Amino acid sequence: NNSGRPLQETAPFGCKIEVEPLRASNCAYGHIPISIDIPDAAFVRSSES
Amino acid sequence: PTILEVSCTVADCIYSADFGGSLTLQYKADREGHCPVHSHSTTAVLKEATTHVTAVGSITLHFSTSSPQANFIVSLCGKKTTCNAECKPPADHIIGEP
Repeated sequence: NNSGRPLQETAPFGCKIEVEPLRASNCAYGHIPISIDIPDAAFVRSSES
Repeated sequence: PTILEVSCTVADCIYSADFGGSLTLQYKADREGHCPVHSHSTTAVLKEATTHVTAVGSITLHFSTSSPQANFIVSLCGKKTTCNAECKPPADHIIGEP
């Protein structure tokens, strides 16, 4: 009767909340450091480009 | 072939064991034909050796150097232009080529 409001209506950063397993989805907060050793075959020579 | 005027523009060159430098040359030539290209600087060398020139045009050449700066003399069919750019340190510490 006195549950208040569920976290799905109260979590910040727009986190959607999914159960089974409990998790926060599509939340938008901070920055993600990313590094990517892209396959160098993907480049094209500066002279051919 | 002989060129009336030529210009150099080197971009984002990386000093490295590999041809990590790229530069663009622009030129005005009396005629089309295979001109030789060379780096007269003892500390820089171009991958390409010759290019088929055109009465006017521009060609991009790959080059390698140890010098952190691209202040090297380039020659196309004997004319010369002073290229110059601040080459950045190489991204990968180790490479499979001397």
